Amino acid sequence: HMCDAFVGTWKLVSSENFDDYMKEVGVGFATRKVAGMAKPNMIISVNGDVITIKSESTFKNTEISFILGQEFDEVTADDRKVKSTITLDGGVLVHVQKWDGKSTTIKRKREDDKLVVECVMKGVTSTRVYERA
Ligand SMILES: O=C(O)Cc1ccc2c(c1)CCCCCC2
Repeated sequence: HMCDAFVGTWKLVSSENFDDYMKEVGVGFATRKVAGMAKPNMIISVNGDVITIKSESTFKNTEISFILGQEFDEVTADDRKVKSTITLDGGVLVHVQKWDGKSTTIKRKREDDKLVVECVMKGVTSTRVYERA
């Protein structure tokens, strides 16, 4: 009953500061423009200890499956090859990506009827709000 309140299909409804987050990560101009337009669906499911998070997008589709606390390889939608670890911290899913000596953290939390996604790179934060689809 790990992650029950996250499971489902979610649609992006608002975004703030995402272009600046992407810049800070190192995403190039054209990818930022096309990625920033997308209104993805995020599909979260659990089977035993394995959590799957899919992003269904007009930009890129992505899918990751993982066990909490257990590092995995991820190719991000902007084509970074990263080493990722996702944990639960006080009911928040904390996703850390490491690559080329850099690190970024994406937090997913349930707040009211929303799934709030906070993306942090150094001093830059972006907040993205998803609603049930
Ligand atoms: O899933 C989200 O809403 C947030 C989120 C965080 C990071 C990234 C994406 C999306 C995909 C687009 C490319 C930018 C870098 C990777």
